[PDB]
Amino acid sequence: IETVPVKLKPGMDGPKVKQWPLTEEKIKALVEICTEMEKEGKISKIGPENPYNTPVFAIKKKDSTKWRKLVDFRELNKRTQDFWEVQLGIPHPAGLKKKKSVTVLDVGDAYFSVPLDEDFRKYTAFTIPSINNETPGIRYQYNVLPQGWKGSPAIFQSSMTKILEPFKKQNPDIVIYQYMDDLYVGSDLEIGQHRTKIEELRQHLLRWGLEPPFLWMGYELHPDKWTVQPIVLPEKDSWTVNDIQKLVGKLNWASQIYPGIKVRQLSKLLRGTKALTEVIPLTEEAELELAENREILKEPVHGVYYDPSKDLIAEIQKQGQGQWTYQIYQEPFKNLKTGKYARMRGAHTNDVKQLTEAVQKITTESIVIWGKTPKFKLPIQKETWETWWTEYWQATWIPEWEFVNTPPLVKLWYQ
Amino acid sequence: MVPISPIETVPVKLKPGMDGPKVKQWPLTEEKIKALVEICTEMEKEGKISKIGPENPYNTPVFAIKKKDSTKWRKLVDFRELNKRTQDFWEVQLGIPHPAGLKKKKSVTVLDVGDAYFSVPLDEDFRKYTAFTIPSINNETPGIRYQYNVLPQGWKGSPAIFQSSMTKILEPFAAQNPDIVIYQYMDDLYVGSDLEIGQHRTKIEELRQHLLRWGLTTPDKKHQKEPPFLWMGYELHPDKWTVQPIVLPEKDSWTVNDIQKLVGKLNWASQIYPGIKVRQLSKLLRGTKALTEVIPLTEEAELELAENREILKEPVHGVYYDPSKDLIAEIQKQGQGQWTYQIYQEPFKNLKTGKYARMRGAHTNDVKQLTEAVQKITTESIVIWGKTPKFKLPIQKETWETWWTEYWQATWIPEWEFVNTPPLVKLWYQLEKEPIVGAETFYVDGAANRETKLGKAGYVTNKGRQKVVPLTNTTNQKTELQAIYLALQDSGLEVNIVTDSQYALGIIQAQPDKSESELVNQIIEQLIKKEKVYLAWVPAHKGIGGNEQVDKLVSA
Ligand SMILES: Cc1cc(/C=C/C#N)cc(C)c1Nc1ccnc(Nc2ccc(C#N)cc2)n1
Ligand SMILES: NCc1cccc(Br)c1
Ligand SMILES: [Mg+2]
Repeated sequence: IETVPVKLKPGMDGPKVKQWPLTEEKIKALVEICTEMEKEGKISKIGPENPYNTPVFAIKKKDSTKWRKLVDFRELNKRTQDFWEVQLGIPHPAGLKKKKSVTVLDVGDAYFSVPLDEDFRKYTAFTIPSINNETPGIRYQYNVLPQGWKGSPAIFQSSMTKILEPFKKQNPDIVIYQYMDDLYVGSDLEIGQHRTKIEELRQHLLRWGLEPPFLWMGYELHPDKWTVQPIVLPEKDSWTVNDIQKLVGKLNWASQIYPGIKVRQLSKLLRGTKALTEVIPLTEEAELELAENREILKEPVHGVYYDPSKDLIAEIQKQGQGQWTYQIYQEPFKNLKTGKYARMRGAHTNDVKQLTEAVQKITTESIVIWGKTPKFKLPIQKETWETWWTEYWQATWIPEWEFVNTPPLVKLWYQ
Repeated sequence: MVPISPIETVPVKLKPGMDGPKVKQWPLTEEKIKALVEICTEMEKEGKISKIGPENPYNTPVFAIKKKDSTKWRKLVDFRELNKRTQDFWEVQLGIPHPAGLKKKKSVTVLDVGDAYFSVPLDEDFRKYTAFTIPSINNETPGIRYQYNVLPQGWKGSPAIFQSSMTKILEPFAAQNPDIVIYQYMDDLYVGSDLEIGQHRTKIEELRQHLLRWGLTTPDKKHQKEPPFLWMGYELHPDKWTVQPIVLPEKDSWTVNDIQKLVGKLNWASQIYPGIKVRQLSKLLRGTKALTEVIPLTEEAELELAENREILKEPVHGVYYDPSKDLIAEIQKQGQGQWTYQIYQEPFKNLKTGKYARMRGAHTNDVKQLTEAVQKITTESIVIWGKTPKFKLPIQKETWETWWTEYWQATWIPEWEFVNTPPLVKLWYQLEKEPIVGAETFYVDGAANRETKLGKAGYVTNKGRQKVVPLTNTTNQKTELQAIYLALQDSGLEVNIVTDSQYALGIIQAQPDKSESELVNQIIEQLIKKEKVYLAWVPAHKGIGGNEQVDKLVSA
């Protein structure tokens, strides 16, 4: 009810980010949402003395027909002070990633009850554009904590602890973690038990509020069933020349990760200039090198540790037939997590939808494990991604990304 | 008197840390000084400016310019320095409407709002920064000191503040009359409708009365400007639009700067004239920018100009947007990385046209370029119409399927249909996913000495075929490609090729059909002739037989 002082980083201006083009359907949805928000005092119209801007668009959350406004505060988030005044941070709960079920709740609506510092509001400016620029875009700024700004969970944090006090006291085994507009709630119960404690949790926030449009929904995760990817080699009875070349290639690649991988015995087997499809019997020496390589690959990689002072990088490879592989790391060859996807819903003829869903899943996994989002290296042309990703986005945060324009040879090794 | 609503002032600041201007007033002729004192006395009675005392420490220079072929001087306050110190504003005019997104109108009336412009007061705390001085006659008295009370012409903030003040005044009228459109440009309001002529003039008179609430008077003697409008390089008519006339000069010899404005006219023309091409004429501007240099036109640039002249021989027109109908976009390939398109809702009535040009790059293919053109049209269409058009594309459905399922990147194009108008985009070759049984296996290698730039490229095969070729003025990367080319040239219709070149695989896995490198083009030409090619990669320097033999032959 009383403002927290907020400033930008030293020697740093407000965002001046261009609004990207919006479809007719989204413009209309945003006009209706914002007209309602304005009557509720959440936002106010601004004049031309405010030169700042942040893009806005609209999404449909996963399994609903109602539009949600999303503001791309990425630039504002970079330029906003860091928030360590009461807390150096919320030490990321390492137990969250071991619950059998973790549900994600959109609690962003609760932020709208806290006024935003009067001197900072101008920096939250945004524009609803009009088709063909036929009328001036509608300019607003926030009067209350906006969804998607990093300061909102930080400023609301004291109020959140208090609302959850009774539920924490009564269900002490539950792990509750807040990231931006999301609440992650992890338990070890069976799904019906779980769904009912989740609904229990909702009650406390309807209770405190007295209505949140997207508080009812629940995205169900199972991090204990999260599968990984060690490096495995084929098991064959007949090896062709081609088979052995692919094996030596993969092993050469693995040797950058694992110290003692050897290929010299296997590379001997290629001696001669044989047809690619000719079967080569393995020598005893080769069989032994192969077996010892197999043993090495069954152990964890050496000297791999997460460093919170460094960014997480996520790489993704398109493997074909709806399958995607990805690795998360901070230093080359020191993977912190690898994985694979194939489940990509209603996207069997749409690569870009599949990739956009992959990005959101990987980002969710990153939040649960480390409490932050990775920087993606996307196997896609920038113009294709920028034109389409907002049509399949269902998350309330947005990660950073760059584009890969040269085909990686390592695709072959994660397949 | 009738009270009038005051116009809320916009608060204005200087940039952080800056003070206002303190610029010396230039000395003026007794003739100029007298003119300014008259102009300013009248402005002062009108309320636009006020005399100020000697405390105000700021100043901006004022000039008297002879309005050509008249004895009348006019006042110019030079705000360049204050503009450098004034804050940034939100500017709304950055995106101008495109005519092809406008809607048909029966009537469009123009209202003059030039007097409105100085009804707009200037923020009181900012006025001190607008101070200016009329010098006195013979410098024998203090100069007459004034400041502005209204937005000055030439001040950085006047356009945005005027536009936002007018928009706020007009908003209730527009909201409560959804059957009209209002657009402000310079000192005029344009009001369009589909109403019957009498209803339309009634809405006009109601808008005049609404504007009176703020004391804004509009000239009764209706505007001289009437449809058609010359606007922003277009000609707007009630139900059609076009670009203003495109005339290409006859010239015996062309300069850099001439070519720049030719390419200028042609780009402007390309939004309604189908098929305009500019690649060869833009090529003449490669690299150099000595604006008076004469450039001989290539035979290729002369042909392109000639074909453009033919296209521009006759006027064309665009139609306006009908929201009740779908948008269709049709694209054609033109050669040398050039693509042209038309957007329409009924056949043969284009809303607009356009072109897309290949990005500078080392290697390319038609499908990627087609894909990029589609995303550009998609994006432009969202801006103009708020929706994606349906596409008609010169690529078979099966070609597309094969491309995107096998390409190493994610890629997508929205709902589209094949149009069978050549030249068709197609896949010229596709590598095998598995080694070919019964095909000869070529192990290739090349290497070069980086000091002397001498090298070798060659192969050996499972049938004992061998070839090494000595090369001069070459690099490791060139020799690796040469070796692959030799294997393609000397093999049958089906071939397995084994290479250790990550560089060569990088290129081939990107599936170019055309390259900047003539060596890669030669490889592409060979690939097109084959029935099956399997390309295998192995790491270098490992004892890989076949590779290990021809590595020793070419690195010797
Ligand atoms: C952008 C714009 C420029 C001018 C005028 C600019 C100038 N000068 C006049 C108007 C009224 C508008 N605004 C809109 C909005 C929607 N449809 C239209 N259609 C439309 C506009 C003019 C003519 C004509 N003749 C026909 C249809 N105009
Ligand atoms: N150049 C005059 C003209 C007349 C009618 C329609 C169009 Br478009 C252009
Ligand atoms: Mg070599």
